[PDB]
Amino acid sequence: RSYSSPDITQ
Amino acid sequence: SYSSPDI
Amino acid sequence: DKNELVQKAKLAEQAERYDDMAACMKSVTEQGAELSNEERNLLSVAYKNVVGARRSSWRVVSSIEQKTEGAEKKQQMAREYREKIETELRDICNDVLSLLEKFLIPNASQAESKVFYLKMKGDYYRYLAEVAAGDKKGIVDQSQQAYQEAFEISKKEMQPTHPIRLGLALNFSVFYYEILNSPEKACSLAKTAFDEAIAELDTLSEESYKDSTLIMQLLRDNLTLWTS
Amino acid sequence: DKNELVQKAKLAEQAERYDDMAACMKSVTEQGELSNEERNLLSVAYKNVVGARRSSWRVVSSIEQKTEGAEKKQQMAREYREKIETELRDICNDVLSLLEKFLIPNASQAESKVFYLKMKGDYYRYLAEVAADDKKGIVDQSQQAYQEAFEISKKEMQPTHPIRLGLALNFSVFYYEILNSPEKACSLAKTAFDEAIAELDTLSEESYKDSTLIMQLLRDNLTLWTS
Repeated sequence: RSYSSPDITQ
Repeated sequence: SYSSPDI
Repeated sequence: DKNELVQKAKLAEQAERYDDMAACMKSVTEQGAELSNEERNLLSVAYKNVVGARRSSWRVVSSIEQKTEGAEKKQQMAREYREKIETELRDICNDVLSLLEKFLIPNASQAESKVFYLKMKGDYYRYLAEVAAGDKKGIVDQSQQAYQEAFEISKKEMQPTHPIRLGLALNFSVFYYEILNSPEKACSLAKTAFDEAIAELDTLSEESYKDSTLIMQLLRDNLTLWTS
Repeated sequence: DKNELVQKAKLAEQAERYDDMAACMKSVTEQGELSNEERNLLSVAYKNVVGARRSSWRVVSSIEQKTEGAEKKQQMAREYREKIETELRDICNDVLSLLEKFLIPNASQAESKVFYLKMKGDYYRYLAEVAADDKKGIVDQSQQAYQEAFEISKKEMQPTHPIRLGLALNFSVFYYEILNSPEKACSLAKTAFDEAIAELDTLSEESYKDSTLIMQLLRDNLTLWTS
């Protein structure tokens, strides 16, 4: 599939 | 330690 | 107590027990106070992993269901199993979308979190759209309108390199590509967001937001994927 | 209906829903002998089910032991560790009951007897990883199951057989990690590796890959343990 945002805040 | 995977 | 519930979410996160983590953060959200950025992150991580597991299982089993035309018993089993996973998936999404509508969007007191939650609303309606089949039209239009509102706010309120603005553009392009089968629009949105960020970065002598590097990589790589 | 539960276990496997898969293969077992295929389904399912809990347990146990100057947090870590540990023990107990009630008694061929007795050693070893008055009995059960499997495998399987190699691997881990007996662990691993070396020349490409994957793990532990 497409890549979607892993919504990661480091 | 490594142990066995499946086969 | 909220701090107990938040501490438990952090334990669950380390243990990769995301169903536990999500239950804790649902409970915190339902207390009705605006979430801290820490709590917002915990909520988002937990449910992204809870729903992601079901979405991945759904795709595999739906593919098998398609592949088994002519195998009467196997296809019925695959169908029933796909329906069971899909029921979990719809229940997770509806839980998240209820939290967003009852608590998270209304209590958002700064633009950043407003965009974050409207994006999340776009995301979880998109996940419903991945499995819906008429019913689907309304689900698609809820996703698009949530994304569109977030997008407009992010253009007025956030720099091009802001990771929430970039992650919104990424997911909104995926919505156009995968849900609306509108690959030209998807590529336009993704490329414009990447280009605006690069332009900003080319005017800066300091590093920008560290989370945006990852999102820009995925924007670029979707464009490559979508143009084979 | 066994064939329906098996086909469902296979869907669950593809879906990476290992709790579902394990429930299916448990029900298949509570019929009464498993194919080569059904045996690997049961094994794969429970290995992943218990594996998730072992991983969580290690992380939370580490938080529990490291936390200082935060008594409520430490207590929360202890209680969460205990909850995970209860799941883990319940999984091991279920597997060990299937082995005792159905799988080991009905195993007609040496291949399946070694497979199931190794499995018995494994799930008692997983109990021993967490056991702080029951530990001695758990360890004795693990050792005895491994030894029973070891003796059958030495008589009835080629040294390159992946199950014989995997048994030697896990039994060496038992000696190193559970019995704190690094000399016995190294001996078991080195001899199994060297017995297999002798005969790799005879194997097909696929069987060669099968055997050498486990041999690599043996060498990797030997390297770790002797540094």
